[PDB]
Amino acid sequence: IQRTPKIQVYSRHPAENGKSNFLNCYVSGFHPSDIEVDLLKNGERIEKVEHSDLSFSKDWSFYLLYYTEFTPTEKDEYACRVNHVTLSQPKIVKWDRDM
Amino acid sequence: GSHSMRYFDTAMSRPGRGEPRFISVGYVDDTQFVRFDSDAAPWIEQEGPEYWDRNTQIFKTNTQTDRESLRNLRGYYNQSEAGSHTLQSMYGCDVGPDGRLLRGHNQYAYDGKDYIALNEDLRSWTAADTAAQITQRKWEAARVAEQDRAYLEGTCVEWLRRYLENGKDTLERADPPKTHVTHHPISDHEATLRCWALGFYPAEITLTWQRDGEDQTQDTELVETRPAGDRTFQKWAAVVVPSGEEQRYTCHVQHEGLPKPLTLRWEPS
Amino acid sequence: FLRGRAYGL
Repeated sequence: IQRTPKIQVYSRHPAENGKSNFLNCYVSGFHPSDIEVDLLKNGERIEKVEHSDLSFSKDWSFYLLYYTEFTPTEKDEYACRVNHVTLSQPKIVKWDRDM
Repeated sequence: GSHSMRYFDTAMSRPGRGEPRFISVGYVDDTQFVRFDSDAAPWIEQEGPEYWDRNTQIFKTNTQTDRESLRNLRGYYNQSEAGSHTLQSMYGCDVGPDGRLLRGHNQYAYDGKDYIALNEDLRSWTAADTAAQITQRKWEAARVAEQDRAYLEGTCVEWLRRYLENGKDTLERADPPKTHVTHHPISDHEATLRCWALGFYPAEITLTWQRDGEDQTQDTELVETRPAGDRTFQKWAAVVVPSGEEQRYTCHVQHEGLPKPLTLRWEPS
Repeated sequence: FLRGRAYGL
């Protein structure tokens, strides 16, 4: 019945230190629809975050795209924190520039 | 040259917290063009006032029918009014390059599980369990499939052709993928090759790794196609390879927007 | 263009 979400953290364009970009967190494959998502920067929540509106796939599972404008640097750490009913504790997926 | 129009509908009860969430999202191929939401493309904006008044009216009435379904469903499964439940449906039509109907669709899911679906003959139903059989019987008596069939073969096909023409500049045009292969050593002997495809549209795409001309189908880590955030899509496939024998590996990219499938391979400056 | 559904499940 319930399906745990898949989480992907990545940038819109290949990450280059100093070039403005978009940090995305694609959360999909989940059921039911209730969910909470946060983009994090160095372990701290990012306030200027937008997201798509609740929609679902052909397999019936829901998905959302959370994003924010950002400028990658050599030191800044980025992640995505998701909280869904199928999760005993919020899950955090780190952003890997190579993923 | 073929296209499709599909609506994705949701009705989710929120007992003790408010009224049910109702949603309807329309797509032409992989482009969202309309969205109705109880909690709330340029070529659709040009539709007159009647188009919007009528569609809004249909959505509102549809949510009332969904309220009826949700409560009938609770009865079938003998569920209480205390838990939240979700009713979903996907419907639409597929047309060939000639704008002619290829096949219609109309299926429903209850709490994330296939419930009942209109068969390809758009004349019969396939129920998932005894509950859906109650629904099936009720709908055969009401000739619901005939009504749904009329929409799918008529209204559906007609408006898809219209949208395809009104937004042709963006619809019947596909965005080729920007590709690049990355390398990241897991150790001395084994390394990693990742084939990237970015900024493509539609989402349909094929990425395969082959060595000595043979698909490494089993040693390929392929991720789910994802949205870039700008209407385009992304996807990659990774494979592990021994240091030195990387030129023995090629990535084969197949996509509508490409004049010819690409046969890429990794690289440094 | 939306389809109107009159019959509930």
